[PDB]
Amino acid sequence: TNHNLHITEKLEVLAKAYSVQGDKWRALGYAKAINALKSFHKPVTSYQEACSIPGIGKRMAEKIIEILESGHLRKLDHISESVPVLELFSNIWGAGTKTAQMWYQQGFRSLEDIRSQASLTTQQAIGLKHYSDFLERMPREEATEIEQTVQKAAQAFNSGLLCVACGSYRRGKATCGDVDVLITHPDGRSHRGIFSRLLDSLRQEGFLTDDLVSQEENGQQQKYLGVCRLPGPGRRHRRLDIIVVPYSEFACALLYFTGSAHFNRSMRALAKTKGMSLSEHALSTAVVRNTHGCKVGPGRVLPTPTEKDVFRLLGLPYREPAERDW
DNA sequence: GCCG
DNA sequence: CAGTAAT
DNA sequence: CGGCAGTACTG
Ligand code: NA
Ligand code: NA
Repeated sequence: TNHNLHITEKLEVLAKAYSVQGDKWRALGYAKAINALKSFHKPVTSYQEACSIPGIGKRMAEKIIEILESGHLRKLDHISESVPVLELFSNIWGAGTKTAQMWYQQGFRSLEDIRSQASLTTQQAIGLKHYSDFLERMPREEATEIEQTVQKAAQAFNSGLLCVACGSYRRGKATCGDVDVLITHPDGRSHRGIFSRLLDSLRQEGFLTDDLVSQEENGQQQKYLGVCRLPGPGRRHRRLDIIVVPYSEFACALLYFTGSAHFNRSMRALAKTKGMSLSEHALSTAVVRNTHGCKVGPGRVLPTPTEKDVFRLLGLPYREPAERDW
């Protein structure tokens, strides 16, 4: 339970404003502080108490107190009038802050402006077509039906294929923004050439309705991001994201694709403090980095049969997927 | 924005 | 490459 | 000061 809703609600506004205007790192700082506040055991009632909490510094503390005393936040009143419009545009799949700001500068103010006048990438046109659907979450039960549709199609041409739904699904969420399907084969080799077979099968049953990201030219495709819809009435278009990985990469892929994103970043951050590196492919040791924290030497891949291995190798207690929201 |  | 995306 | 995660498409 959030014991500081009146605080975080207002900070969240300012946070999203920074995010759509492209101030990525300031927005990150806000997101951490906000999460810290959602998690504190009590109402925060003083400046000194606010500073005591990890993720909250003096600058955030001052804003917390201002809200606590005056019920308003001055910084809110002076947010650029463009921000609601920037948020509107940035919620088009395939458009980010740079495109949203360009569209705004060009005079566009509504999705109707975008449809009739804006230059749209192929992805952004699909995003616009499914604008509402892409902002909806589906019941986790529908995610199950989607995973089963992909699994049945995959296993139909290779029974050995393992398919698992990840992301918010695997973390136990009641609703899911998309379906993340990880596919591998416990024999190191068979997982090659399968995107082409899988996709053509899912198209032939009319399941896939649009492709957003799908490099099908050379058989080195690693991901599919697209759109599907189950049969029958009352069905919405749902985002479907599929990755196919070598078996030896299964645990790191499972871990990455399960998330959350913040959980991933925090775990990878920790790995870097230990001169290690964690990606969707592997956990590596003895990685060489320069003074800016940038990789200049590859390191060594560590064997990680299971998720518990990754945790173990990082000196971390295991955390079940449901406990990985942050 | 936070923090080492 | 810059932009956007995946978690 | 300056890092804030590590990856994969698009065009
Ligand atoms: Na977007
Ligand atoms: Na997801």
